[PDB]
Amino acid sequence: EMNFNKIDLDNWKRKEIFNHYLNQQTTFSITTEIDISVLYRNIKQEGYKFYPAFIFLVTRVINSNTAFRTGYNSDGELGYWDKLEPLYTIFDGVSKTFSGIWTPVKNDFKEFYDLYLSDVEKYNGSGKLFPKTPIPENAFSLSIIPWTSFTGFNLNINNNSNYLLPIITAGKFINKGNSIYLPLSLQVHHSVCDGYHAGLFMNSIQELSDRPNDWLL
Amino acid sequence: EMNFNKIDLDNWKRKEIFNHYLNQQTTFSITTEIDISVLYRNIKQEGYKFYPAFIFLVTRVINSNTAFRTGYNSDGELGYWDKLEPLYTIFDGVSKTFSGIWTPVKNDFKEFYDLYLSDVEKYNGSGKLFPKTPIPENAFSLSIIPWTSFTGFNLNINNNSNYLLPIITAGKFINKGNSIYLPLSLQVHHSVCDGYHAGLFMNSIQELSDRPNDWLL
Amino acid sequence: EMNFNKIDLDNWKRKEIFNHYLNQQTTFSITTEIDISVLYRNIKQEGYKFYPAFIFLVTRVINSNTAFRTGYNSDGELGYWDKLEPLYTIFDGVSKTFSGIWTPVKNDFKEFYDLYLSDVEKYNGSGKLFPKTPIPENAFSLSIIPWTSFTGFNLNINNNSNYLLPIITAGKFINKGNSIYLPLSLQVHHSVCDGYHAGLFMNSIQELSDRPNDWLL
Ligand SMILES: [Co+2]
Repeated sequence: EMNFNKIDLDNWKRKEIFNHYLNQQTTFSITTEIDISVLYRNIKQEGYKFYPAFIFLVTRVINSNTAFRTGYNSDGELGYWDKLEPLYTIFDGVSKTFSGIWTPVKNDFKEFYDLYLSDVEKYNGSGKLFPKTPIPENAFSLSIIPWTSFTGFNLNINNNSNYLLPIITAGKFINKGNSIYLPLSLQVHHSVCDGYHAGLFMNSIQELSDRPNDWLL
Repeated sequence: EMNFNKIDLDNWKRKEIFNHYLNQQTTFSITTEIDISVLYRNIKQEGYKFYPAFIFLVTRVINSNTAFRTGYNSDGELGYWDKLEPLYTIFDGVSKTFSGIWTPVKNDFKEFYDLYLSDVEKYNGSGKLFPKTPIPENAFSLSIIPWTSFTGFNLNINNNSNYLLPIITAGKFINKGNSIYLPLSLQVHHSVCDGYHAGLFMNSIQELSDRPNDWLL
Repeated sequence: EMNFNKIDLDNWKRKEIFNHYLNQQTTFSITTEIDISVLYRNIKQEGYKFYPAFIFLVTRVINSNTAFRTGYNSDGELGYWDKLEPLYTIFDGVSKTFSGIWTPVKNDFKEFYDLYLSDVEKYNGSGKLFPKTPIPENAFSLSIIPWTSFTGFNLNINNNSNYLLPIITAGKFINKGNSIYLPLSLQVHHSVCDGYHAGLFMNSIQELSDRPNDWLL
């Protein structure tokens, strides 16, 4: 069970802004395009499938800043987890449905990649939305829409809750000559993520994509 | 009165996902740009006005998959209609206001075009938001914003309801040399439309735009 | 205290549409890219900082149409103010936090610029979200996200209120050769702003950006 660090709200420099946007129930989506040219050429050179490389990359960025890992646990306690695991989309080409499964990211990419591969074989095609349960509490949602690109994406979730963890959505590649771009939307809760943290997320994605030798190979 | 096919929720493969996103009240907007170069050149060659051609095109895509036609009727019953009619924007240049009217799409484009033309003459300039009533229940909203282009568009409708039908918004053309692009935002309810269906919508719009000889002429 | 013009709802041509979207609680965000090449070259030639020039520009557009200045005052009365003041983001590079402060725009740019400069010196680095209080009621929010560009941005504010004033968010410049583009998202309430008014806003921003000699110099 992942370590959960309970937050002392009265002794948090964010107390005012946290409570402000909690009462306003304020999240924002920010959509851009990541240049994945270097990343894609490297995964192709290695014969790695792109999706798990991208899942691993996103998870690394999530685990680089506690603002991306702050939420309420199942007992309603505010805190942040040491690391999150990705809850990511998989597709059943037959039944024409998708599922969400999770795979731990403990260390290096190859270790994750092998577990991703076996998890997809085990849990795809089940007819269940969540065939791999229980889902760990320290999880973030990573969705992909491989059938169309986009320049804007927003989720309207009017569910009476203040869910504080980041929500990530990626789209179909856009090719411009020798460049390959990945539509990417980040949706975060302003109680824990400011514009600054959104910029940190996208810039970190881009910087890691351009340095695959540092974490992939 | 359009035929409404009542859905047997207990015998629907989507039951789990439908109820999941109904409870979460989850919709999403996805914005992209359609290449309308071929479509526009063809409507210009024929001397057809672009807007009704586009209304007809969108309606054809809506009527190509039941996931785009699923909702609650006025008695609160879940089902899907055999076909939807467009409820589309018209503008009064004088009073500087807009209205929403609907025109049935029964068969071929020319038949629709003539009814569109007479409906616009009859119902524009009324000072009423909805001058043509009653509006049929089997209708979807198609809005246009011809004064500015956009790369993202989202409606925040916090209205206590689970409205399940697609919502479409188009923007001002973007010219890039010999290419013409149409900003297009699709906003759908995840209980009935997944990322897959959103991709199906945008790819169908693009494919039909590039083959106007197949449905327009 | 800014003059507030109370609206006679029963004698407003917008009564129907206003009440319609108030009950639906409908706002929309529309994101585009402004070509700021001319504006940026001019502020650079003068040695003016870009941000206050942009704040002044946005405020001029806000103060050009009453649809951008309509809201409820603190006594719950519907009306529109003669002018709004910007409530804009400032950043503390140390503590790594932001604040919102407001500076009146009474006349010419230089007058505003000098007050902006002194307000930033006085009120930055305070540790308070709103260090300059009371905030005037005739204020609109202008946020900047200078760390990343974007092509879509939406705020999901599920706060039980019908806040009717415009919300503006700008992103990091995008350079394309000799052109400089500014990501810009406008989020408005459909009770008081239609697609038309959104187009008026973006087109006015663009037109003023391209004619800085008219308001800046
Ligand atoms: Co929303």
